Amino acid sequence: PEDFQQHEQIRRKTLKEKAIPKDQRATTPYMTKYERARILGTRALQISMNAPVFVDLEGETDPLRIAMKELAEKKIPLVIRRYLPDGSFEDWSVEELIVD
Amino acid sequence: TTCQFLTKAVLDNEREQLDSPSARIVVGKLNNVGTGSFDVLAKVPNA
Amino acid sequence: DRLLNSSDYTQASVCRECGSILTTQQSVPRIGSISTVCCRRCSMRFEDAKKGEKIFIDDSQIWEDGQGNKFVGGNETTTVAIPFVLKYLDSELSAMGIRLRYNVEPK
Amino acid sequence: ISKPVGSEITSVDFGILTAKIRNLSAKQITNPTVLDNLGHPVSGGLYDLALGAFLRNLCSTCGLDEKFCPGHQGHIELPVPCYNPLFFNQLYIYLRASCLFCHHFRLKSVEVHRYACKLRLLQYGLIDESYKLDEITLDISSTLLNELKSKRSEYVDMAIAKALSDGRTTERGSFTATVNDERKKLVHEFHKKLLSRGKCDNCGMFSPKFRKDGFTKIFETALNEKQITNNRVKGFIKTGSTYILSTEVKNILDTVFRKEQCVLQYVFHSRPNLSRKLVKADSFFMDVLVVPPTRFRLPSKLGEEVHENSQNQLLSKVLTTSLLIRDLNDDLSKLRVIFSRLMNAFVTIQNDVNAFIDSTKAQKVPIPGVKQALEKKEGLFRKHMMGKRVNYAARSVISPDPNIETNEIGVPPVFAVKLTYPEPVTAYNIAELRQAVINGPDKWPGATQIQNEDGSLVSLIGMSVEQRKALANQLLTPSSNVSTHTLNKKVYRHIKNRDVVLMNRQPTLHKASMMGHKVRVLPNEKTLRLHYANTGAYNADFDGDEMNMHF
Amino acid sequence: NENRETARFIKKHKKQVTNPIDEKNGTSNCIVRVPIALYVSLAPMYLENPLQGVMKQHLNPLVMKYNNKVGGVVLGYEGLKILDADPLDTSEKLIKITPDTPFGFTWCHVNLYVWQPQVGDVLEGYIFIQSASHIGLLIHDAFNASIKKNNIPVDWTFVHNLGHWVDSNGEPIDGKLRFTVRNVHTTGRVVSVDGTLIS
Amino acid sequence: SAAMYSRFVKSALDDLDKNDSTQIGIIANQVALPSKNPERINDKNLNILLDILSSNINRIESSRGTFLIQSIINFEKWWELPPHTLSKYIYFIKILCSSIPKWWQDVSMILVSCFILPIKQTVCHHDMLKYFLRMIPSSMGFIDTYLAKFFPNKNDTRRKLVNYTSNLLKLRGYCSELGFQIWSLLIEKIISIDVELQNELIKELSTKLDSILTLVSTHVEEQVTPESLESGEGVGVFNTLTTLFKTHVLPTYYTRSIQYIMFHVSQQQLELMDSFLVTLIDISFAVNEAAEKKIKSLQYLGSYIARAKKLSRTQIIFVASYLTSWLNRYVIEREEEVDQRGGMERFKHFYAAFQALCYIFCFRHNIFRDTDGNWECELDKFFQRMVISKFNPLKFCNENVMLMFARIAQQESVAYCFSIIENNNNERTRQQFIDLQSYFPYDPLFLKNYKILMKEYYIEWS
Amino acid sequence: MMKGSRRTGNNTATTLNTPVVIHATQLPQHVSTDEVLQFLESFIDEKENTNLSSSISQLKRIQRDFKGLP
Amino acid sequence: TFIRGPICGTDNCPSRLWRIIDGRRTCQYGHVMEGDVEFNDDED
Amino acid sequence: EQSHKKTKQAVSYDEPDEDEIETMR
Amino acid sequence: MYKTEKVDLALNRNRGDPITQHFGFGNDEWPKEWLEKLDEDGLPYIGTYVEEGDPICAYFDDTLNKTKIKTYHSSEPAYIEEVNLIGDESNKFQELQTVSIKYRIRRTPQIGDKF
Repeated sequence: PEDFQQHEQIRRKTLKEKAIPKDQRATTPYMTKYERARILGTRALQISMNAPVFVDLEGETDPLRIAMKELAEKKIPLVIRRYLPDGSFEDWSVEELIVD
Repeated sequence: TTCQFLTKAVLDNEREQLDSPSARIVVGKLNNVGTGSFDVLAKVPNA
Repeated sequence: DRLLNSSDYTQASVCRECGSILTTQQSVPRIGSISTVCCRRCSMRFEDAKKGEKIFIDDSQIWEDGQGNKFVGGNETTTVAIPFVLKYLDSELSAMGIRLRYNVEPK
Repeated sequence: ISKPVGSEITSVDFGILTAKIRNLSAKQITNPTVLDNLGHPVSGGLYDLALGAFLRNLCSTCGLDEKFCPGHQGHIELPVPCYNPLFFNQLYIYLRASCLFCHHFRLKSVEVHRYACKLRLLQYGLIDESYKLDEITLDISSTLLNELKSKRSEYVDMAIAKALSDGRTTERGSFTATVNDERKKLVHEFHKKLLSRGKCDNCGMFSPKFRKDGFTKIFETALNEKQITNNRVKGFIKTGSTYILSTEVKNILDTVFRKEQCVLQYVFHSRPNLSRKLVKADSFFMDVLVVPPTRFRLPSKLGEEVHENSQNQLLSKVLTTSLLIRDLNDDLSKLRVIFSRLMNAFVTIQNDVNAFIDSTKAQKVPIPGVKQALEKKEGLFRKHMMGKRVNYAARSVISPDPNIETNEIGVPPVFAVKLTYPEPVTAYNIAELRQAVINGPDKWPGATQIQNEDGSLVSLIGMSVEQRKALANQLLTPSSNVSTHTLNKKVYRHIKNRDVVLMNRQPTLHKASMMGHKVRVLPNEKTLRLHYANTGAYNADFDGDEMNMHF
Repeated sequence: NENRETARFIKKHKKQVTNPIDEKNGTSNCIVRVPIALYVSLAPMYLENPLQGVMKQHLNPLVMKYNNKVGGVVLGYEGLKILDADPLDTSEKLIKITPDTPFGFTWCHVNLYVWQPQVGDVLEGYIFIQSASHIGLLIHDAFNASIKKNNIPVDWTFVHNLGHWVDSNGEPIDGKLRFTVRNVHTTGRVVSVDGTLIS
Repeated sequence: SAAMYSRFVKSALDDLDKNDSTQIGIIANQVALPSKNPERINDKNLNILLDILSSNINRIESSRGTFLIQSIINFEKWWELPPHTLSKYIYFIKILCSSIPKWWQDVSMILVSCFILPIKQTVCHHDMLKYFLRMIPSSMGFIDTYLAKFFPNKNDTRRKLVNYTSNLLKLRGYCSELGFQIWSLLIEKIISIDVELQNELIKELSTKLDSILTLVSTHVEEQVTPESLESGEGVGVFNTLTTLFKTHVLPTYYTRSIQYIMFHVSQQQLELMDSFLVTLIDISFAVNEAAEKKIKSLQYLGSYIARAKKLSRTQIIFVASYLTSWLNRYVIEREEEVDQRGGMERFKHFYAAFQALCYIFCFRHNIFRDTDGNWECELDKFFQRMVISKFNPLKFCNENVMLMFARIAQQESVAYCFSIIENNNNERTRQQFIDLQSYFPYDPLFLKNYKILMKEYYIEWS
Repeated sequence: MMKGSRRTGNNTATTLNTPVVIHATQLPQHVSTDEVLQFLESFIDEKENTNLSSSISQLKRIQRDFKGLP
Repeated sequence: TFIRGPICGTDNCPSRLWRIIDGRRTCQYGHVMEGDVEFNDDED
Repeated sequence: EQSHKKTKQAVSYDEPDEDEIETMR
Repeated sequence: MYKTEKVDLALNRNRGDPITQHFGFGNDEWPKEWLEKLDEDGLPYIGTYVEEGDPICAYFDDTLNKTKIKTYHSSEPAYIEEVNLIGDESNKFQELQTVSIKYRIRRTPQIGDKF
């Protein structure tokens, strides 16, 4: 009924009160060794499950090193959600971050 | 002294929040120190 | 990968209503039909068919055990990924009369 | 990982089981003797087949085999409740603060309301407003008590709705470390005051003292002639240290918990209680044990002989007494001698289940109860949860080598033909997986078994060079199920020159004692083989040290 | 203590919307649209094409089947819209990858045209066969109801020639026939409908 | 007897009213004996026990009355009964599974499973299974799963297979609405047999295929026919093999003797010979593919033309017309990008195409001969450029077919590249790039039995 | 025993096959007659710009349902 | 060295048993079906 | 002493063997 | 590394349990190719290369009626240097039930052996 809907609209109002908007983001512009070791992790676990690839892979069977080839050329469709400890967050992309 | 700390937690009727890593591993949730302190979200390009 | 994914790595079934583990059960079907997971303390048995005018069961809640009792309700279980030792921990604490009400939240 | 899990667990709520185990488990147990003749488990006793399948039977509840049933619980009907040996520290104190005549606490109903109404505030994230309740203090009439607590309770209704309209709290309350500090200090002082007092002070109608022992007997002390004079001029207008039957404590406590619901509503709840599940007396007494599934209770062996289980020996004496506390009931039903054993039965039946849970509270070395397998470095909670043993790991003696990389570990071929890794087949790695599956589990760049789409495994150990080549050409053949169009075939390859492996010296103090290496398989060798320059980080010398190579 | 626990037993088996006896043909109307919200996966092979990737995995194995959560038989859908996990509408919506797997879960609203029979409905289907045991029907070319003997008016007999029916008209009767609906079944993979021919 | 045994079962029929179920497991056991178990029921009482239940129906739907229905399902050998009993037991199942549409879950398990038995044995099963598919149109979904389970194992006998593959194509012949899960079920399980002989080249899995793939080629000729290909279901047959070709049978590395089916289908009409080859270009020249398929499809294309007896003599031309068009669409871009910092493995797509173009000319060259003896777009200027181009494609193609080229172009006067193949003295990811260039998909069949059919559609090494 | 263990090959009721939870968000609204036509006539052309083509004719058994010759 | 028991499933083989390293047992055609842990247990 | 400790790392003490355990017991 | 190992069958009896299990083969089955490693009366030919898995004695009991064997249980393959047949003290007609066997495990200087 709507006791799901009254249970749903509270969450999407809660989930909208925690996204810090893009003109007001206040964390680092860097990829702080923990995004980088996990973005390369999860993307390598997508190419092993037939994700669409967007680079001239050059006989590189190793599924981890394929993601590095797309990391240094910025073809990754990921978005990092960084939880500030009250529950608020800043959905950084992978383009707008700056690698080490 | 495990069940020493249980009786004063049972009678607290306490919602454990599962965020300290000695508690978070017991339920098997991803450890939130480092690579579990953020979540990775995928952007599907087309509609 | 060293305390879940290679120690036990089980996908148990957890009732979302009561939030327990050991009160679930994969049911016994009529052999034409297909078995499914059901919660016991969320369901009340078919002898309690007590009746806006009537509460006739739509048969999508009736499920029968390995004996022949029939129960109504007790669905909305799902599959979570606990370590298996957690299932052992409940029964060691259920013997102390103490339950663990797992708030399995994404509903 | 081809089977993704959906729902997850976020937060574990504790709680006490009710007398509604009857709804979940209709497998109550009467028979103490289980292993009958011809090697069978009895139906109705402790090894019932409704508590999971046991020795290649069907489960009477699941209907599945030995290893597909989760297991089932059961309840043992005690004739009377018996108080739970965990919670005896928090009912003996609540018995000593009690009076059987006023059925309130010995402290005054404005002193008791004063502490409880602070504890309503301290289940919200506010401590400043908690010490402002002592700013309202103004042969005392009923007009000063209909009106004082009318103002205190007004202030808390002001303060919460102030804070809840603010962001200082939520509906589900705020609970931080310092608020937890300010909550235990009151309760440890609340249980300091109510434990010692002269009389009930609604009146002169008070009760005499109580007295315990090692979690078995409760002794209601008799009265001195100082106080016979009091109750006969106020309550109307044998010897000491008598035994009390346990079910009269249940008549004491439940008449307290419905008189003082409200103060004990906040003692036993630290989050703000939403669903107002009321504090009752089944939180402290036990009408029923639960019975764990048969899978959790299996025998051990010595030599060749499979010996007696340890749980059931504790749970036999409780159930043999359950008949003998019931068989003896019919003799007193037939109208002395028989009181002295029925009352001996109630003392031992509490000491029965006290032996069942905590072995330090009952009569060379006794049997470990369920707490005793949980409290040390040995036991469960520190050993099988913090310290889990793993799959896919090896250890050896180490050896030096300068001729490899410093970030490498030289691996024997014994280890290179054992440790597998799932490689999902795709359009690019099919060529290094054909030459995997053509080799098989004896030629080093090979594979031990392949996983189909459905979840089934296909071994590769027994086959020959033709059938593997037949099957090494069928990897990118999709199958005609609707569920498994995505799940490609995981080949389990051997570890190769490009995988990464962990190393672990056993006294692991600093984090550089468990690092990550790359794998270089060396033929014609027998030990793990490491570079010299990575002995600075372990301080392991190459003369008899073991390094656990996790993968 | 037998009021406060009956608030979740009757209220759940109080099935929400009935079937109106509309259209002035006597027949009751059972085709009905309900908006819902799912919670589905999305495989990494469909991670460029999230439209097809939800239709093919969770919706296409659900059409023309019963569903125990809506109460009807799913006939179709239109309006599969992935809820974005970014509370910014836009075309580049984002979903959340799970930690332990590369599979992402997300919410989706859709409008399922369920077919909803209950007792007390008025239904008509083409007579499939008939014997002195039942009369098998084809409700809307695909659904089968079967009024058995002990709910038929017992005036009406059966002549055998595999034979044909004897009513008070005495006719081997054609397809189109009205009846009233007994307990709809849920048991097998085939959805059995059951009814009565009492008037 | 018949005046006594007919009311005999009325006792156990009325034993549901007494709610004891006493003589149930005497009657229902007695019918559940097999054919050898000598106290089983005869044909006379079988006419007796059936007709009591066909008119007294409401009183079997019980938890104890369920058992005797199962014994009717477990009644074996009913397809051999006398026709006064056969048509009485065929009629019973139509009124058992129609009063209760829950038994068609249960009965049809037997009906699919009996399809091991031959075609003149099993005329009556599909007579009923067509009638209940016509009854319940939402009953395809679980007979979908039954056909997957009861396909025979590979190491069963041939009579269990080629009768079954005929007792399965019989189903599609009256129900094309299933269609796709038929060809997917066979072709996936043909490769289960088919690939297990190229590793061996004992005779067991030889003739298992020459009975199946003979029968499939004959059963498809009944559908690749102008009574169907222009107005019937031959479009539904060809377009379900084409989307079965490029999904299943192309990513099988090294499978002999299955691509002859698409060879045998796409050879009957000029519509199909010019739909498949304009389809196989669409794979082999798009950017939407991983490069390892674009190698194989052109490799599949090159040994297609010169190993096909039945094409038109202008269908040969347009393939090579386009295949020379692409190599001269290639000239502007990547023929001065050679000498940059890279490798010759960048152009894997190029050399495999020029290999496949040389295999056209090797065994089809006199078709290219015009009236005078000139060539299509001057092949002593097209090839004679790419002989001496800046790739040396004489070196990077296959050694065998380039040896065939100069040992034909010597005796044909199109190229003179034997000097340059000799000019490879000191200069001469590779091992799996040999293996595609030697994979000619249309080698002759070693199996002695099916080439008798293909002695008419195929050019040999001669 | 085998038949309890070949349930694991027959069932396959995964999370790729079924959604986790379906909740009705609003109460069901009884549609009219002509829009059931106007839905189903436009529902069929969905994946018709593989498998699902045994079910396409099941979807094209929905095609005949109101205007063919029953 | 073989010790006899019931036949195997999978609709492949009736094969007999032999042991694997220290916690389970297989057959010669590899098929192992559940219910085999030797009742693995302690000492003293 | 580094043999059985090398079969299992159990180089602790059962008792405290220290002065600080007096108020601890 | 020499290594000995008692084998006794009088450890599962009373003082006066009648003699049940005997060394040597029996009947009622085929002893399955054990005469590669074993001699006629439940003993090995001394000097025989054993590994794990190989039988080392064939004790035949009489309650179960079965030619049972026991396994050399270690990871390093060995040989046999001696097999004694230990006498008995009680009387002069009770059969042999106690057999000691002296193994041998050669140990070359492998990589890691400390000098």
